[PDB]
Formats: sequence, structure tokens, C-alpha cells
Amino acid sequence: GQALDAVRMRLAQLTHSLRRIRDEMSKAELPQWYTLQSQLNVTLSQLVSVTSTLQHFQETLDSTVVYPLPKFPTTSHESLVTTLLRKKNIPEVDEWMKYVRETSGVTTALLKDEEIEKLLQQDREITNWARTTFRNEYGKHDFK
Amino acid sequence: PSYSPTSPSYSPTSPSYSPTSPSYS
Amino acid sequence: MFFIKDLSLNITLHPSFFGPRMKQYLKTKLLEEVEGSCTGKFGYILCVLDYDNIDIQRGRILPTDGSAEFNVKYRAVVFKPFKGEVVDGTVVSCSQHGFEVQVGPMKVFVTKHLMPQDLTFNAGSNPPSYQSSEDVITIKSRIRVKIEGCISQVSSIHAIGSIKEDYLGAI
Amino acid sequence: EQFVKRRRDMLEHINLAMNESSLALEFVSLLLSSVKESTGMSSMSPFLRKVVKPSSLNSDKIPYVAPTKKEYIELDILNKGWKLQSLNESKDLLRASFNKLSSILQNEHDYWNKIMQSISNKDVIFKIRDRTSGQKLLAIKYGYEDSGSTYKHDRGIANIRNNIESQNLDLIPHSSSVFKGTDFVHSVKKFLRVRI
Amino acid sequence: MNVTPLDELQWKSPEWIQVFGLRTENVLDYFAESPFFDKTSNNQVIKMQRQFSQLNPARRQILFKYPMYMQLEEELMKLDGTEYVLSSVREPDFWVIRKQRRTNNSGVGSAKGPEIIPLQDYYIIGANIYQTIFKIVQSRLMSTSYHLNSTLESLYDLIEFQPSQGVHY
Amino acid sequence: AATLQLGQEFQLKQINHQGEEEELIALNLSEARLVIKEALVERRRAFKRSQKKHKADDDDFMHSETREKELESIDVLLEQTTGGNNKDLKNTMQYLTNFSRFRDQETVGAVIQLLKSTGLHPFEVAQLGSLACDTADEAKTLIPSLNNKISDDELERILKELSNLETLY
Amino acid sequence: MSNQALYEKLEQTRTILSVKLAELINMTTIADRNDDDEGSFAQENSELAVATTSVMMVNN
Repeated sequence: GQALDAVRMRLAQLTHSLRRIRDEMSKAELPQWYTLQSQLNVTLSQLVSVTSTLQHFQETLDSTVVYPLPKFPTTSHESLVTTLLRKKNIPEVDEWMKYVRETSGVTTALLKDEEIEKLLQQDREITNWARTTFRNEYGKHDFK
Repeated sequence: PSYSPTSPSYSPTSPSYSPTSPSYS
Repeated sequence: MFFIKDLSLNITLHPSFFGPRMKQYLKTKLLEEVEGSCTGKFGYILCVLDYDNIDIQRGRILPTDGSAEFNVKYRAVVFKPFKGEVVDGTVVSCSQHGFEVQVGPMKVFVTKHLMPQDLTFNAGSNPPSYQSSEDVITIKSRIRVKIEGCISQVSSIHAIGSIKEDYLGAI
Repeated sequence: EQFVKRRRDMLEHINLAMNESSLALEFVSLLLSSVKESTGMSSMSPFLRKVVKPSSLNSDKIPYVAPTKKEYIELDILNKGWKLQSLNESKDLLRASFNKLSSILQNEHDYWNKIMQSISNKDVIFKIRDRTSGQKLLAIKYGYEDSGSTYKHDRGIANIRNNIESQNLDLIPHSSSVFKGTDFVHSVKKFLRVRI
Repeated sequence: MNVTPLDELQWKSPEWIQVFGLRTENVLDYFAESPFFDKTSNNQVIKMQRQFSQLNPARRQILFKYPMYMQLEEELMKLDGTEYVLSSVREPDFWVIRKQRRTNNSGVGSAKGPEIIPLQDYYIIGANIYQTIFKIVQSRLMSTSYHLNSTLESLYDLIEFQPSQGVHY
Repeated sequence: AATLQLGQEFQLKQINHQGEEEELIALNLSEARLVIKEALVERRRAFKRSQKKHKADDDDFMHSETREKELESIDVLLEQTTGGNNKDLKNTMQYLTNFSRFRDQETVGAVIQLLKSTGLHPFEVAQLGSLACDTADEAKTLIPSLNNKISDDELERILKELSNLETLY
Repeated sequence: MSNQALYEKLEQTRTILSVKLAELINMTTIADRNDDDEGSFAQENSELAVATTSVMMVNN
């Protein structure tokens, strides 16, 4: 419950920041650019913190089993229950996902040790080489 | 205390995207 | 410790300021005399709220000199500690007898008898500091001090604190 | 009108983004309310408070699914796939940003060079704040005030304006702020005539 | 081959409710023909055993309320494995089952009874059936992030810069 | 105030100029710094309005990029609002700025909500807002009032959440 | 004055260098790394949150 409580408070403050940026964008007059940048950066880093904390406590969230209250009446609140207990993406995200699979050529249910595995090994090395090259370039010139 | 509670942001107008397919017997 | 309190003051206005703009002179006098002061009854006077909402009272011309005295009430944020208070602060100066920690606008001193022996004075370090197995305390190091006593004068309040027990030192 | 259209579009987009985010808080506020009522009361919306007494979320235990090669390698190569797409979009967005920046930036170097090679030295120069605009503009003192003249009516101050249409430089005096047009030269051109 | 996740899978059987109707007596009978009911579960084995024999907080409340539920224990205690049992019922529209698997560890040194372990969540709402909240939260957050990205790229397109003023609109 | 001995001058119940009892108000470094900054900028705006009466730029002060820029804006504010005759105010403001745990108003509100949701004493709440403790026992020893009054799990949760809430500089 | 401008350009240059190195490492190991050894520290625990953090890096 502690992990979900932290999840709750952080998500609540994130929603509060979203409400903030909303009611300062809803004005007919746009404020100064700098205030918009500050709000954007704060809210966006807060979203990063949300993602990181959600990532930290995956096990507590997975262990929890959802069950309706005995006192909660489903006969009158079935619409509210079905609003919360359904969780599919917006279609423009699933069609974006399908277009991304098609554009990249990636598909992840039949892959085996032949050509794609030699390509996978031949990719690791470019990253390491580029990292070392830029470390060398940084070391070449004194930046202090 | 609590500076301000959150405004109710319910969206009942959201149509939902529940896939329905296993109806035929 | 920061708190909101209701304060009053008696201010004497010179006869040469007797004109239609007397409220402005009273406001300037109040702001210039009260803000930043220290009173042993209420600690340092940090700030005054609702400047536009200053309360005023009718004048009462003194029978001896002609200066008009006014009673002004307001609400102010002030700082004052209590016995047994624990506060974080910044090390100011290092000495062999102990150290001095600035907390808010005040100074709390700790004597070497008031820390555990694990903290040893190092003078060869630049700056000289207190070094232990886990905690190192020096300039600009956040240090928690448990205030034990306070001495109040007209313009300032000094404090003496101890860190003799556990969970004290560098954070 | 396109600005209004795009502003409405981004408003409705952010509203759609926040509508789904609200439900996350709605579902997750229940646990503390179940554990501690008083702290949890404020978390939920008033409508959800009216819906039911909140004790909804209670702790429960479920075991972790037995792992195998089957889903982690597919997941991590699918994530490689999504991050290769983010790299692609990264390169494309950076290229577009740099193209826009290069085009605009070379435009202001064009105007900058025009300004630099259009200005001569000439007289005593400062920055002043315009009464109507409020910004800083270059001004030149041309008047005989320092030369010994006692004429107090005019200060001999002319503001420098870079002509947008002709890409040239013009001088606008302080006193004659009524004539706003291209016929200023002939309208203000006065002279002294002696007839015998 | 694209498969719809079973968590969102919803079955409707109008013919069964028209013929028999919704009741706790035949709620398991209603569930039997669903895809979620595994044919390898010991419940089906008990069903064929019964057929052959014929041919030849609220947990304690629902425990004591029905005798067929009793018969369910005295026919299920002998067989250990994946089994389907009722969780709770509120009439006349809401039923939920309890999806648990049993391992009757009768080894020496364990004074506890058979081990009961959850496997899945199933909710019978009306004539419909419903089956992770982590996925819901991450999906909502990612769609929100996509919309925010679209809005911010549009706003940055609207942005215009001049050296002598800064950035304006 | 180890034993919550606040005396008559700082009683929990305060009598205001309106004659109604109020809860004693305690502010940590962040709340006090934000309040004094708001008061100073409001006074500067009032002074400018008065000067315009006798005869845009203010948005950059409240939003500071860095600590050094915030300190420079603070110095300008003191020069234009205080007159430079009050060194104690400058020292207090510098101490607030250097050791402000939280810079944004929303995060400070989050900290206030987290600390005062349990209904603890305002002294303890302000102390917790001022002090960042790694472990619950550390805070309990350094705050003797918190002993016997808050469960260790709750204090640990609050401290961890507050440490997570700290905005990176 | 001019010394303040010197210092400001100093953090300007170092921030360029640091963000350059950051975007370099992010895009190079944008291909997520799976290593059985405990020494490696690369976590991708939630599916689409990864792409969100990626576009985070891009926008920053």
C-alpha cells in the first residue's frame, strides 16, 4: 500500500500541475514565452519522475488484485465501474503503433538465431565505438 | 493543510474502445 | 521559528509633518522603523503583512512637545526559538572550543563539551573543521543543532545548543 | 484564423490528454482512503464521494508469472524498435529545427549586414524609449542647443528608422509627430524668402 | 496472428440467458461454454464424473448459504490443481468468481492445509464477462504524452523569433 | 520546543484583531521565502503604480532560471524596495535562498499537503518541511515531539516521498 | 559586468558540452541493452513509458 500511496500522491500533484498549465493556457491572452517554458519544463520533468517511480514499484502494483467493494452497488454504478475497468489505448495510438511496426519492419513473435542475430551483434559495436570516439574528441581539447 | 483539491475531471462522454467479438455461439 | 503575530507600536510624528499627507509619513515611519528590528518579547521582526491594510488610530497631541503619537496595529511574520528546539543551520566559524551555527538571522554556539568525542578538531585542513568516522562538518555544511538556551538583549538574541546525543552532525 | 484553429486544436488535444490522466488519480486515490479515511476524504472528487463510501482499494497478493526466453527477448527487441523510431523522429525533428533556424538566422544576418554597411558615423547617438512604442531606438542629437542657441522650443532630436520597404534609413523628428506618411519631406520643407 | 487480449475479452450468450436466465445456481453452467473455462480444469472432470454416476467477509456467508457449494468442496478437495470457485454474489445482477489453483501439500512438516493461489480475475456483470491496472496507467500516460508532444510541436511552430524583441507570437 | 513549550506569546490558539480564535501559523524556509518574495514584489508593483499615478517586466523576477539569477533578482528587489538599510533581512533572505528545499510553489503545496494530511502539530509540520531526514528514527530523535505520536512506517513513507519531491538543481 | 558575462558564457559552453554528450549517449544506446551481469544498469520495465522518456530526451 505504501508504493501505491506514493504513486497516488505523485500522480495527484502531476494532475494538479496539468490543471495549472490548463487554466493558464485557457486564457484568451497568451502569457510571456518564458513562463510557458518554465511550466513546460516543470510539468515534463514531473512526468519523468512519475514514469521513474511507476518503474520502481512494478512488483507492488502487480501483486495487488482488484476487487469491487461489497458495499459498492454495481446495479446503479455499472457505468462508472465500466468507465474505470476498461484500459485500451486511443485508436490513433494503436494505428500509430501499427504504422511504426510497418515503417521499422520490426515484428516480435518468430525471431530466431539466422541473419537478424548477426545484425543485432553488428549494432552493439557502433554504439560503443561512437561513445569512445566522442570521449576521445572531448579529451582532445581542454574544456576547463 | 491541503492548499486546494483537484477539480473533477471525469469524462463520461469518452466512448471507450472495448473490443467485442466473441458473441456468436 | 517563523510565526504570524499581531503587533502594535506607538509612533511620534513631528509637528513639521502636519499636512494632508500625514498617512504617507506614518507608513514610511512604520516601514523604516519596524522592519528588521528585534524585540525580546517577540524575537526578530522579519516582515509585515498586508501593507495596504495598515490600521491607524486618532492622534493624541502630547502636552509637552507637540509631537502627535499614533497607535498602529498590524500582522507580522517573526522568528523566535524555544528551549529544546532542533534547527538546521550553516557553520560560520570554527574554533577549538566548539563551533558557531547561523540559523535564520541568529547564532547558536556549541562548546566542545557538547559533542561526542568521535568528532575531532582538524586544524591542518583548509578550512579547519571537525572530522569523524561518518560526518564531516565545515563551512557551508548543513548541520543540525539542538538549541538549549537563549539570551535576549535589546537588539539581538544569542543561543547556545548541544549535539551531545546521537543523530547529530552532518546530514 | 489559422492561429485560432491551431489554438483550439491544441486546447482540445490537451483536454483529451488530461481526461485519461484524471482516471489514473481517481482509481489510485482509493487505497489511502481505505487505510485512513480522513486523509483519503479530500483526494477524491465530490461526485466520487457521493457515489460510495470510500474503502475501495485493499491490498492483495498474486504471484509473479514464471519467466522464460519467450517474452523478455521479444519485449527488449520491440523496445529497441520503438527507440530506433524515437531516434528517427529525433533526427527528423532536429533537421527541421536546424533548417528553420538556418533560414531565419541567415535572414537576420542579411538585415544585419544591411544595417552595418548602411550606417555612417554622424553626430551624437544614444538609445531612447519611444513614447508610443516603449522600446529602445537609436536617436541622434542634431540641434544647436549645445552650440549656444537659446531656442527652447525644439531639442533637435531625430530618431533613426530602418525603412522596411526600401531597406534604407530615415530620420523622424521629435516635434513633427502629427504627419505620418511618406510625404513628410515636402510637407515639412520650409524656407525663408526675401522680396524687394 | 493478431489476438485480442483475454483481459478485455467479453462474451455474450443471449440464447443461454433466454433459455435458463441469470442465477447463482447456473452461473457456473453459464461460464462452462466460455473460452475462459479451461477444459483441463478438474471442474470438468468432476462434471463427467457426475454425469457417469447419474448414467450408471462474504466468503463464509456464501459458504453457509448454499449446499451445492458444499458439494463443490467435497468433490474438489480430492482433486488438486486448477479449479473454478465462486468469489461473491449480490443479486440479481452481480456475480464474481474466484480464480485460484490448489496444491494439496500433504508433506510431513506442513501443518497448513492445501495451498490456494490466485491466477486471474473474472467479473460477471449482467450477461457480460470481464477479465493489469499498471497497463491502464501506462497507456493513459503515454497517450497523454503523445497529445502533449503534438500540442508542443504545434506551439513551437507558432513561435516566431526576432533578435531585437526576443520570441513573440 | 522539545516539549512543545511555546509559551503565551506563541500559543496554538491565537486571538486576531477580529477577536476570533485561529490556529497558530508556522512556515518553513520555502513558505516564508515565497511569502516574503510575494509581499516584496506586490509592494514594488504598488510603488510603481503610485509613481505612475503621480506622474511585463515583473514576470521575470518570480520565475528564476538558476540560484545565482534568483539571488541577483533578490538583490535588485532589496535595492528597489528596502533601501539597503536592513542587513538582517538580506542575511535571512540569503539563508532562505541557499537552503530552500523547494523552489516551486506547486511542490511546496505538495509538501504542505503531505505533512499536514496526518494532522500533526504545526511545529512538527514546519520542522519536517525544513529538515530532510533519511530515516524515520533520525527525524524522531531530532524531533522529540514526533516520538510516540507517528508510526515509524508513516514517517518513513513521508520522508522518502519528500526526498523524492526535491527538485533537482 | 563583463566578468559576469565571462562566467555566463562559461556555463553556456559547459552546458553545451554536457548536453551534447548526453544526447550522444542517449541516441547511441537508444538501442536498449540487456546484459545478464548485475554490473550493467539498464532498465526498461514499462513498455511505452520508454518511448515517453525518449521523446523527453529529444525535447530537452
